[PDB]
Amino acid sequence: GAGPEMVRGQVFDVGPRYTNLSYIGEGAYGMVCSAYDNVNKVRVAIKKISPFEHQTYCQRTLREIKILLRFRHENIIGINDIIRAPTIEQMKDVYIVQDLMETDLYKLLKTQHLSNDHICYFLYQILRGLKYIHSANVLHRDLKPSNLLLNTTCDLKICDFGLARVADPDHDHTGFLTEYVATRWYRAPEIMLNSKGYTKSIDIWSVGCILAEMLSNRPIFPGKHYLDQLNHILGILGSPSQEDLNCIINLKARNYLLSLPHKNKVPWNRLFPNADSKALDLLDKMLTFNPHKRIEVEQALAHPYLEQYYDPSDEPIAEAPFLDDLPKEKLKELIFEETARFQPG
Ligand SMILES: Clc1cnc(NC2CCOCC2)nc1
Repeated sequence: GAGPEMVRGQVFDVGPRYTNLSYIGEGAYGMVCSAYDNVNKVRVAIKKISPFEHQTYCQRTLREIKILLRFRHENIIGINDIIRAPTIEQMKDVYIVQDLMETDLYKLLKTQHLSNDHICYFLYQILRGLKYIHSANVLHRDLKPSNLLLNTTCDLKICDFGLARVADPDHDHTGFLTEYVATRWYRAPEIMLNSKGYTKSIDIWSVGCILAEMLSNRPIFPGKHYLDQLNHILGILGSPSQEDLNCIINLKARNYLLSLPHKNKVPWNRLFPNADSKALDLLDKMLTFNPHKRIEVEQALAHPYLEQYYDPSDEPIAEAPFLDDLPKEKLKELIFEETARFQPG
């Protein structure tokens, strides 16, 4: 006879399939552990989610689950199993079981110099995974080093689809300084000026920032607050061109930009003196101020920097491309419904 597993004062109720737990860290809405899987005879990662009291937590849990269960791709984390109570009434927590990865790119960048061959391979795998995501008409919207998982042979998987959305470019426009959720350092400049982050170009900017960070082990645009992020971006890209300003029709955003003293572009080869010149050409194209001129994922894959890996026949797309007002009680039923396939029976 035996009760639920405990780890650091919290119930971590995954057994009897999952045993031999070790703490990893804190996730979004709960604890992250590794565990031995007695069926497949491997250690696995498990995240405990407790979203049911809040509609926003519910929405994000459901999004992640629905997207990750639909998606199947070598460069996208899957869901192996989901543990929850057998009834809606007894269900307080949801545990998501995923492949156990050695590390993530955030941790790796804090401790390891990357060879040019490693940067190339990591960038390739990011864009290969992103090709799939974008082909499903989905935007990840929070791409950053801690959302890129790596195994001991440097295979890379994109994780955390909690902020993802279906692309909606005809409703992308908004006013100046409109609040935004995704991680500050990886936000494209247009977020602060006139964009809701509903186009694919939002994700390309983030990947551009990740590439820059792989080159120097330091975030390229480490802003400390909302409009400081734009200060950092303009400080390297320089003042936007007249043509690029003309595409910002909103007057508050345009006039803000016009009010600033002239800033020169900082050449990439001066910021990154050891970088491969083809890597810097692709970086320039991913960190293009004007999101209409920014390179797309499939163009990025075809760039000469990635020529050793590029193979469109081995860069699959989604077979089946793809909640704001639904309250938390209905979202519980949808989460209960979406996780039913993992139950006994
Ligand atoms: Cl879904 C998932 C989450 N984390 C891991 N692993 C950790 C190991 C410690 O470094 C950070 C990543 N694997 C899978």
